[PDB]
Amino acid sequence: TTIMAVAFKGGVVLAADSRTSTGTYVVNRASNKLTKLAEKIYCCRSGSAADTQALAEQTANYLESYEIDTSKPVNVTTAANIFKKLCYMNKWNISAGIIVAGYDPLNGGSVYSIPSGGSCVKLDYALGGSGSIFLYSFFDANYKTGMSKEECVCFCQRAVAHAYSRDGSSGGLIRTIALHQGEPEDMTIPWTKTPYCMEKDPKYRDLAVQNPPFSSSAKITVNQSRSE
Amino acid sequence: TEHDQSTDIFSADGRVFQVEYACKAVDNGSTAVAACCTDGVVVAVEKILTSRMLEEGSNDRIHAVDRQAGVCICGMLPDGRAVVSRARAEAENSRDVFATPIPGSVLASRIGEFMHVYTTHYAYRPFGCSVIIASYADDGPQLFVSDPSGTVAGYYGIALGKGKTVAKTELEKLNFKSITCDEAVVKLTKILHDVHDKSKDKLYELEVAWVCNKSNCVFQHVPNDMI
Repeated sequence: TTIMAVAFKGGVVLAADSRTSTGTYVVNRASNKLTKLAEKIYCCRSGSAADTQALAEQTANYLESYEIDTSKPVNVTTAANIFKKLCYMNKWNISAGIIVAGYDPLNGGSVYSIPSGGSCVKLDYALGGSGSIFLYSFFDANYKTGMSKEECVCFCQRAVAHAYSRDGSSGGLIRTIALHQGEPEDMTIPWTKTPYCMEKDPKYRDLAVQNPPFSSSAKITVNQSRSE
Repeated sequence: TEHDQSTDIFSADGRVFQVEYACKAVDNGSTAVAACCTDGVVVAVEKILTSRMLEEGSNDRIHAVDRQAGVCICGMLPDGRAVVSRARAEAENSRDVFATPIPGSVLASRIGEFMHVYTTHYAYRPFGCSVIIASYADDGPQLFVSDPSGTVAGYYGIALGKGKTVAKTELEKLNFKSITCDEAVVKLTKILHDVHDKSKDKLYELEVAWVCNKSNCVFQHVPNDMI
């Protein structure tokens, strides 16, 4: 999996790849890892799908009850704390890494990481899943504060694509969603329009010279293509 | 005169007579000539036929040792053959261990070392052949001779065996800065046909090989339609 969320001024963007895998074989190539928790709060799920589906469903059930009582839209910090507690109480029984992000009028766009073990950290961006370890340096090198909604969607799409081109365990579609004072905006990019893959990157077009012909020179030139 | 029975022994003059005698085998064997040209190396040998009923390709004196290298054995043929198997192991070694076609100078060095060692132990005898080495690896066209002593020397042109003193006189009239592989195949064949003794050896054929830019630097017998 590769999940991530990024804050921009006024909102957040959440992004994810679309693959569910048993290790070597893809059982679903079109999952939806961006799960809704309330009108403007979503989470990005990584780890066991069974666990993170059950904890998201449970977190959503609690928040809908709370919003009816209070009669108010719910703040991101509430979503994050409810989830966190579920992730902490069950830490030994699950495999889950979660990102909760959202928009609310009191604190704007916010992002919480809730990794394995059930800590909860409030950030400007968060990465998660197996594919995350390829993006730290990407973000360190290429990410900036101050990005608009449109810059941030585009940047997320390009990060996911970099991750999933090198991570065997990520791949497929790129889904995003942008949450802000206006209406939720979702987007799905098919693999055939991905902004990056190694298959289309010109520095990987020409093949390594692993198979030179039997020759009378130590000079290396081209791969042998036809029998002698 | 007990001093000439083992090659583990100097004579009183500092000679090693077992090695001289083995050199005498070579000098009474058949005549071979070779030429190192601009574009490659050519070798030609004269096979004395012991019988009109031999298939063609019998008792070949020229063998490939590697894609780019070959040897012509002059002297006793089966001795020569043991030298061919070592030369191939060396050539194979260089590709296996060092990833390089063996250089011609190095292959000749290793053949010499090998012939030298049978000059020092009471239990073995010197080889009774000389080996012409023709190569064309990353060091360019090279022609070396190793002899029963294990001495190795590089040449522009050469001749071994019984005809060798005349053949040497004709090889001196060539021009080694210009001459190509195509011209040499003609001229060397003419020299073997002239130094041939007709009284003594009635049945012979010529063998001729090459490694040139034509043959895509592959050592190989020349196509039989060029003599």
